[PDB]
Amino acid sequence: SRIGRLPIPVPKGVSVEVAPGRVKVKGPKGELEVPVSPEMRVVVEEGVVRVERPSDERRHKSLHGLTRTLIANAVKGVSEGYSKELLIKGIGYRARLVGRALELTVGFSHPVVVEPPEGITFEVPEPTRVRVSGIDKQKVGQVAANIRAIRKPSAYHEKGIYYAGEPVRLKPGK
Amino acid sequence: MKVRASVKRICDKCKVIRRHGRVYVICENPKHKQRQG
Amino acid sequence: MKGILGVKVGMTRIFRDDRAVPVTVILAGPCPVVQRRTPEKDGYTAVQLGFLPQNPKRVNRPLKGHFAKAGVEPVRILREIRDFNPEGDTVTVEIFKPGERVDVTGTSKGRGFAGVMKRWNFAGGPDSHGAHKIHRHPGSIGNRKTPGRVYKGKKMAGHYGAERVTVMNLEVVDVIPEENLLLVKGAVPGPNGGLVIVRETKKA
Amino acid sequence: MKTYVPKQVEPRWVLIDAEGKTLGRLATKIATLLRGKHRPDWTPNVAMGDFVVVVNADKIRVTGKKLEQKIYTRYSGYPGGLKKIPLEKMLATHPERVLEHAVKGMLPKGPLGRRLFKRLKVYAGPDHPHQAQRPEKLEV
Amino acid sequence: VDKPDYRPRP
RNA sequence: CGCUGAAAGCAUCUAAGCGGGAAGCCCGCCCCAAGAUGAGGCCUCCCACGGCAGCCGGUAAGGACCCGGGAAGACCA
RNA sequence: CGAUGUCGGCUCGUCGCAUCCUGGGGCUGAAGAAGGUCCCAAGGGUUGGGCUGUUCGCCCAUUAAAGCGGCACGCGAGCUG
Ligand SMILES: [Mg+2]
Ligand SMILES: [Mg+2]
Ligand SMILES: [Mg+2]
Ligand SMILES: [Mg+2]
Ligand SMILES: [Mg+2]
Ligand SMILES: [Mg+2]
Ligand SMILES: [Mg+2]
Ligand SMILES: [Mg+2]
Ligand SMILES: [Mg+2]
Ligand SMILES: [Mg+2]
Ligand SMILES: [Mg+2]
Ligand SMILES: [Mg+2]
Ligand SMILES: [Mg+2]
Ligand SMILES: [Mg+2]
Ligand SMILES: [Mg+2]
Ligand SMILES: [Mg+2]
Ligand SMILES: [Mg+2]
Ligand SMILES: [Mg+2]
Ligand SMILES: [Mg+2]
Ligand SMILES: [Mg+2]
Ligand SMILES: [Mg+2]
Ligand SMILES: [Mg+2]
Ligand SMILES: [Mg+2]
Ligand SMILES: [Mg+2]
Ligand SMILES: [Mg+2]
Ligand SMILES: [Mg+2]
Ligand SMILES: [Mg+2]
Ligand SMILES: [Mg+2]
Ligand SMILES: [Mg+2]
Ligand SMILES: [Mg+2]
Ligand SMILES: [Mg+2]
Ligand SMILES: [Mg+2]
Ligand SMILES: [Mg+2]
Ligand SMILES: [Mg+2]
Ligand SMILES: [Mg+2]
Ligand SMILES: [Mg+2]
Ligand SMILES: [Mg+2]
Ligand SMILES: [Mg+2]
Ligand SMILES: [Mg+2]
Ligand SMILES: [Mg+2]
Ligand SMILES: [Mg+2]
Ligand SMILES: [Mg+2]
Ligand SMILES: [Mg+2]
Ligand SMILES: [Mg+2]
Ligand SMILES: [Mg+2]
Ligand SMILES: [Mg+2]
Ligand SMILES: [Mg+2]
Ligand SMILES: [Mg+2]
Ligand SMILES: [Mg+2]
Ligand SMILES: [Mg+2]
Ligand SMILES: [Mg+2]
Ligand SMILES: [Mg+2]
Ligand SMILES: [Mg+2]
Ligand SMILES: [Mg+2]
Ligand SMILES: [Mg+2]
Ligand SMILES: [Mg+2]
Ligand SMILES: [Mg+2]
Ligand SMILES: [Mg+2]
Ligand SMILES: [Mg+2]
Ligand SMILES: [Mg+2]
Ligand SMILES: [Mg+2]
Ligand SMILES: [Mg+2]
Ligand SMILES: [Mg+2]
Ligand SMILES: [Mg+2]
Ligand SMILES: [Mg+2]
Ligand SMILES: [Mg+2]
Ligand SMILES: [Mg+2]
Ligand SMILES: [Mg+2]
Ligand SMILES: [Mg+2]
Ligand SMILES: [Mg+2]
Ligand SMILES: [Zn+2]
Repeated sequence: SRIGRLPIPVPKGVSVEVAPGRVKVKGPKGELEVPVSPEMRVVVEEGVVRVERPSDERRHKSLHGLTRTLIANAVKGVSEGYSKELLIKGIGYRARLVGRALELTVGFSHPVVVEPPEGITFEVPEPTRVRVSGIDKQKVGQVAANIRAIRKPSAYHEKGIYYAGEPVRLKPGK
Repeated sequence: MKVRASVKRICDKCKVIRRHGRVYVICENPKHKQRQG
Repeated sequence: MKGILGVKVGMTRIFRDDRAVPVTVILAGPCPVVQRRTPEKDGYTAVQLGFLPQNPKRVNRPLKGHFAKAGVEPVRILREIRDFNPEGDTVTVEIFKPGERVDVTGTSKGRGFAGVMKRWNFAGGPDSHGAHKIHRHPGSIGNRKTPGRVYKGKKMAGHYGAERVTVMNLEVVDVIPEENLLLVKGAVPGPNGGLVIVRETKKA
Repeated sequence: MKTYVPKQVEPRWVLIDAEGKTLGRLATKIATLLRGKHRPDWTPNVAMGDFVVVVNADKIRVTGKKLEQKIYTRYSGYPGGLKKIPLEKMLATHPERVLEHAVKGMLPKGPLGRRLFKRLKVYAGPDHPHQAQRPEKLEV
Repeated sequence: VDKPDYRPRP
């Protein structure tokens, strides 16, 4: 039953330097700063980072898990990276890359152009599939949400922007 | 969203959540979504 | 944020593409810059402009000094335009091209002590049906014991006009540099002969 | 024998670094200094407290959710004329007012209390213009 | 709401 | 409505953190505004005059009075 | 009770929000358009007329809408009567 105590396997060759209230996580794909509570101790071991909590007080237990996972995700980010795929669905609906930017054709009277923020890379393998990639797990997931929101999945039709692996639940109309 | 003084689980998939000082009920069934008020 | 001082000369209409355009004609040029206000010196940025030449006989000594320090012949009016900083040592109508939109500030015509119907378009009282000596009166001014007073700002009779008014987003219809004329479409506060300020518009 | 009354005294200037101090509990001490009640010759009907210079007022602290929830209030006399400005914003726009407003309420009302508040000189940021007064740094 | 004069006219 | 996320191995918009989001709120526009006695600032002008933080006298820059007037105005301004 | 003028109208507002409209939103037995229902929202807006002393109400013609209340059933040293 526990996330804070479970150790963070750290592959070759990503580095983890601790500082009071932050840890820096470097890797093949860049750096990431994990702001982290003064109250938790982050502990650097052989090929392992661990986090330890001062007591079994509720707040401490809560900060504990969050902190491990925050670091664990940092670690994975700079090594493997992070990504989400979006499938576009429906007859008119298409994507294409205009330079580094993502242009969306989804049934509005105009196309929708999304700019990549620093750290995010847009990719369009087929035209009804978009891939958002980066080393920051939250940023990736966020930009994905942004893109998806441009045209939510309809309630009545397989139509709109869907996350990969997101189930189609429709309801009848008449 | 249903807004009421009595918030309860309606189906077995209903989940009671406390969020920003308020009681909600979240559920996969949208009808069951409630906030106390 | 260009601007200029000038006098309202009068209105007419011109014809432009088979259309009558009602215009006010403003004598604007030429305005010698006589001080620049700067962030280091003054704390903000703007240009004191002068306008219309004055008889030196009528310029007292403190004024003369101020003019002297600019190498500027004395002038009847000094007024600043904010956040404007012309490269020249002189501002003229040329800073406006026809088509541009401007804001014009004037001193409005003075109505003096105005009743409530002229000041605030109150409805006044009936003219018959029994109205007793109240045809142009304001009616009630309050409630009863609560609150027992009259609001600050309650519209009432009093002086009206001879006030600063700025009409906005007027089209520049034409500019005649050789005569320092700016032709603006519509109406501009105040009497003919009155001083006005023409600024680049703040609307988009 | 009648109680002693001080003849006019030369007023002491004092400097307080507000950074990180808790708004209300710094305020009461400022108030005391202003009244003059640290002085064994305290006299209630004359201004004989210290002039108080406070710096880093913008870095005052506040417990609980007050930044979001403490509302400062101004009535204009006009209909609808109650302005509500929250701590956050006040700090963000005129921070020295936050200390100022707190101390002011902890002074007596009346001519003298009004005068004492004039003896308080509060600054956001670490510096102040009262060097000519060589204000004595005070830990409170 | 019509209710009766409690005072007479002056 | 979210992202990321523990407590609570799952889940959770939240407990740490971040995002979107109203004709509404703050700014922005227009007008008043330093009696803002917390009486602000800038430019220019006068000057350190006689007799005994005070009184009396003559001036300086300047101002008022008076007059001719004014799309300013009840008088005043 | 050695007087706190009393319904309706006019005039002039100002506030509340349990919102009539306009803005934002959740659910819908929401395909769409249009609705219902609840939530946030008081910035602004909220028509002209026939009847009747009427407030109210009914009715005609429109409207985004034709909101409901407080202010001594707001307002007679303000008018009406
Ligand atoms: Mg290591
Ligand atoms: Mg240890
Ligand atoms: Mg249907
Ligand atoms: Mg029930
Ligand atoms: Mg059940
Ligand atoms: Mg759920
Ligand atoms: Mg003018
Ligand atoms: Mg007049
Ligand atoms: Mg009138
Ligand atoms: Mg008018
Ligand atoms: Mg009229
Ligand atoms: Mg009328
Ligand atoms: Mg009439
Ligand atoms: Mg009538
Ligand atoms: Mg009569
Ligand atoms: Mg008459
Ligand atoms: Mg009455
Ligand atoms: Mg009262
Ligand atoms: Mg006037
Ligand atoms: Mg032309
Ligand atoms: Mg005229
Ligand atoms: Mg002490
Ligand atoms: Mg300030
Ligand atoms: Mg008392
Ligand atoms: Mg979800
Ligand atoms: Mg999640
Ligand atoms: Mg569980
Ligand atoms: Mg939080
Ligand atoms: Mg938010
Ligand atoms: Mg979003
Ligand atoms: Mg925002
Ligand atoms: Mg609008
Ligand atoms: Mg001004
Ligand atoms: Mg002043
Ligand atoms: Mg001023
Ligand atoms: Mg004050
Ligand atoms: Mg001054
Ligand atoms: Mg005269
Ligand atoms: Mg006259
Ligand atoms: Mg009685
Ligand atoms: Mg009596
Ligand atoms: Mg009596
Ligand atoms: Mg009475
Ligand atoms: Mg009666
Ligand atoms: Mg009302
Ligand atoms: Mg409400
Ligand atoms: Mg709506
Ligand atoms: Mg619909
Ligand atoms: Mg349908
Ligand atoms: Mg709805
Ligand atoms: Mg609801
Ligand atoms: Mg409203
Ligand atoms: Mg209002
Ligand atoms: Mg209303
Ligand atoms: Mg008839
Ligand atoms: Mg009728
Ligand atoms: Mg009727
Ligand atoms: Mg009836
Ligand atoms: Mg409608
Ligand atoms: Mg009607
Ligand atoms: Mg009643
Ligand atoms: Mg009444
Ligand atoms: Mg009423
Ligand atoms: Mg009445
Ligand atoms: Mg009467
Ligand atoms: Mg009446
Ligand atoms: Mg009365
Ligand atoms: Mg009376
Ligand atoms: Mg009375
Ligand atoms: Mg009247
Ligand atoms: Zn359920």
